[PDB]
Amino acid sequence: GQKVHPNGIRLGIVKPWNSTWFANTKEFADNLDSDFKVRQYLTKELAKASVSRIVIERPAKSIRVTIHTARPGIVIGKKGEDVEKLRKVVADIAGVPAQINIAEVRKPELDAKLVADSITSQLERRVMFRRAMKRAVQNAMRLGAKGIKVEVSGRLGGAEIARTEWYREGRVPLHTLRADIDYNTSEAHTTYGVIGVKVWIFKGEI
Amino acid sequence: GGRRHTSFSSAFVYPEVDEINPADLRIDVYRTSGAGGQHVNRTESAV
RNA sequence: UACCCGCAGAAGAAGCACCGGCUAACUCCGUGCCAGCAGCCGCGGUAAUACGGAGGGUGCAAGCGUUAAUCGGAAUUACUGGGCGUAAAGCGCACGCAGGCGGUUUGUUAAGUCAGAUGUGAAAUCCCCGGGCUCAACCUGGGAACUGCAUCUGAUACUGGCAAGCUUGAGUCUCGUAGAGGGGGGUAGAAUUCCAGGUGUAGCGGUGAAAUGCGUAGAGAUCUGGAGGAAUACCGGUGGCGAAGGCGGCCCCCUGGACGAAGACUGACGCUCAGGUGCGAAAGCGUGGGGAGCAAACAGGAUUAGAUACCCUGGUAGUCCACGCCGUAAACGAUGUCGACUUGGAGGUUGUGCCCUUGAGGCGUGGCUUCCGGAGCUAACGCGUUAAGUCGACCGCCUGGGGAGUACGGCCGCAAGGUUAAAACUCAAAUGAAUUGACGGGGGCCCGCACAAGCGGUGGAGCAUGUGGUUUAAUUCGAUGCAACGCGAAGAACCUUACCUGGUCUUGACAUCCACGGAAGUUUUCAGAGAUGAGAAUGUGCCUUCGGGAACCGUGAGACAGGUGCUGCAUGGCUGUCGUCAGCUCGUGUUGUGAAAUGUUGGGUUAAGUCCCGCAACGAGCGCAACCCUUAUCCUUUGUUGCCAGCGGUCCGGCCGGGAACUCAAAGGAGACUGCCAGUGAUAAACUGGAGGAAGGUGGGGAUGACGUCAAGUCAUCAUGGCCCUUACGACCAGGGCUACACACGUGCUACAAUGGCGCAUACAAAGAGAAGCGACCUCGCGAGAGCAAGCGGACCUCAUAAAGUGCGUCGUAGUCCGGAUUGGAGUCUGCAACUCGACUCCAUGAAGUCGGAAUCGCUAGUAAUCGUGGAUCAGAAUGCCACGGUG
RNA sequence: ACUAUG
RNA sequence: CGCGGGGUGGAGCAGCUGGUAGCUCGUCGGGCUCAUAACCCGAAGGUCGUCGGUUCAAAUCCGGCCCCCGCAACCA
Repeated sequence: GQKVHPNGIRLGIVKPWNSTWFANTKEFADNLDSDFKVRQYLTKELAKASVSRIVIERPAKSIRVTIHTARPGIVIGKKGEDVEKLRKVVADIAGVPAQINIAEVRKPELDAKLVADSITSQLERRVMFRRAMKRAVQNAMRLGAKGIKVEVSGRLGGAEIARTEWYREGRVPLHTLRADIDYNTSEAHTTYGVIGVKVWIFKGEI
Repeated sequence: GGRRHTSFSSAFVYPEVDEINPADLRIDVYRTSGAGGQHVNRTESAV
């Protein structure tokens, strides 16, 4: 069977939204198309910087991007230098005057997006896929993830037929709404087409 | 299943299209063998 | 000549097989189940480590490979060293001659056996220690070996011989007991059939249901008497006897074996058995009898697509007796005979000896037999003192599957045929036990609008819409049992658009990079269907260590762009499906040679692998459940744009003072948990009922879709590996097409009418939407609409009068005052444009259709049925889709 | 009263 | 040749006494099935060999022509 998206069923229960601005119907489609391009930019720039999550709010006129990332140093560059040359190409893309922030991520082993990006990276430099999965599971479980499954898919070690090996460890309860199930996803672009990588990460409940 | 098969079939195309002389025949005539008195013995029925 | 010395210069001298596994050695390009490879498995159908070539590597190396041949591996002919219950394999059972084997004791002999000695066992070869060719092969000295045969001399445990014994193996006698053991002769009763009568009247018989059949010429039913043949109810029993085949009423005559008790007797007289002889179910054959019932063949009737069958009605050989043959069976315990040893329990049958027989009993001892099960054995299943355990003696038999127990020959037979018993050729398997599944016209328990009980439809008619086909220049592409067909498409006039026709462009409609020129923009111009091609004007945003750079446009050549092109069978992502079904697994332990099993099953119970109790399992995870949204009661807060109970006033309007009660609004809380009572139940889980409660046992509805299944769907949303096109398969335009129509199917809508149609009045909703928007009031128009114009980013204004309903009138069972298809005329609106091809209005026209063959769908309650309302998509275009309330 | 095949 | 019989939907048959074309199978369309066969429902189709006469009217009565069968073709 097909599963509901575990982020999406849990919005306004235990997960919060990422675009958190109000509009009326004139300017709604435009805000969406701005917020798309401000994310489609900041993903392409900060690929090395290890970015979990780009929140956007819109107070007043102005746009306010928070970034969450494993590596604050490489975004802030030196004296900002890089923060401040992000702002003035963001503030074109919005139209309004901008404001970038940063947060850490303390445990990059427990973010779904970063675990997936990680695994997806290793698969493009031709690492054996069972090692790449199984490192990632161990790493989360020694830093106290209550559980974690990962699930790669489709031409693994350059086979001619697609398969999906997956590998749980601990508890991962996806029909429990109360459960914080950090989830995310990534495509590895290899010489054998794409390989897709899901990652769930239970962290406990309420 | 749903397997690759590899059948054959002909076609074949063909178009359409749409008495023996007395000189060419010799005709021996002679007597018969068998049953029936003076008439069988004499006359030459047989061809 | 060997052998030795001198000269010149790395000079004159490396290939063959292999690289998928077995087996040491891997990657590209070509090829596309073709060509080919191959010892065996197999490789090759567009990413080939298996073909062919290349590069590299492995192995041998003056050789390397292929073929043939022998042994090996092969314990696969097994002496060393195999088997035979089910894999191939125990003669159908006995008797028994040659043959093999033989209890115990003393003597003797010295054949086997053992020890020693002599003779011989040609030399070479082989093996050991040496020697000689530069080494090695090659040559050679000495030895060992030649496992053998003979002769002689000893040994005498074992085997054998000869002699003499013994009593335990084997037999004979005495006395009893049980027995469907065999052969011959009588006889009893029950039943079927027929025959002859009496009573009697319309059916009988048969089957799933029938018919053929018998019957008014008196059947079937019933009673009396008679004939004849065959078999022996009850007893009757995993009871008994027999070598096996087999043996079943009672009585007599002839007769075989077994077993038991105590004693006496012979003294190894024994065990096994190729060839040989006998016995040997049923069918079948011969000669002669018999013939009730049954019943191959055969006949008719059914059933069936057919029915040469199963079922029915008949029925001949045969079945029965006598005397001959035949010699076979899943003749089976699928287990040759004889003997010895090796833990137990429960029975049955038949003897026998001891015991207040004191009881149908207590204590022993033989024989045969049934079921459990231990050690051990076995591939496992199982066998298990009656072995398939531990041994010994003799016999029979097996050596891949088919061909084939067949052909030929021999022997036997009256015949049918039996017995003995091949090979060519062909395949790489065939086979046994056990394991997980799936399946069963196997069984058990349980569920579900699955059936049943009901209500309403589809299938027929006309329309709408999708699909197939056909047509076409094109009818763009996709979706195809359930799980495609009002599906992608939440809306094809142009656009959309992917298709066709014709007209155009070639670094391009789209993006980046460099070069050079111009601020961007504005404004009319004549051709042309349009794309497109030929003309007037205009600033200069901006900083300038002043070059121009940046905003933006055209021109220029190449890196490139572009592709709704192919592959969903190379992919990601997303989705359908079994199925909201209760399942799916793991770890550690344990059982098993192992696949696997257990847990997860069993006893209860639940919607539920839900919960309890058990149990070599103990635990864990994904699922179930809960946590979320909505609805059903109440409380708290908060009252405008919502509300109006109690107050005053009124244009009778919550409209205006005011009110904060009530409805309602949307935040926060309470409430339902088997919590309480009774009974049922293994004191358990739970169940049945009751109370209070707005709600009661998951209160109703949604969201939530385990591991996986179908190479399911989608490269045409997007992404993407590979292949492909690059003056075209890319790009621009106008017109056409996706709307075609002999047909077939799907899903809908409207009907066929009085529970109704038309006319006039009149009541009660909910939920939505709205600024290039919703659009009131008033005015014009029969109407669709038009003109003017407040309000409203909206609990305020607008869309917007809900309709079924109700009351009053009217129609009278008619293709109608039912039905509205179709066509003509005239309009309205959106839109550059309604010809192809929009919707709506008015006047006229008034098809089919009178409740739909076989078949088939939905639904368990605010449900079905029926009635309207709104929304997304959208300029316009809803009978579809998503949502809302009414009645019910 | 049912039935065959892939 | 002499005598007699027969040509009927695609197949085998009935109708031949002038005014009326049936039966079983096959074909076509719909169902059932995962699909096919069986089974269930619905619909079509015949110049009556051929030519000519007779009649108001011919599958039918009558003649010629063509094909197809059967019987006869003997006594010397």
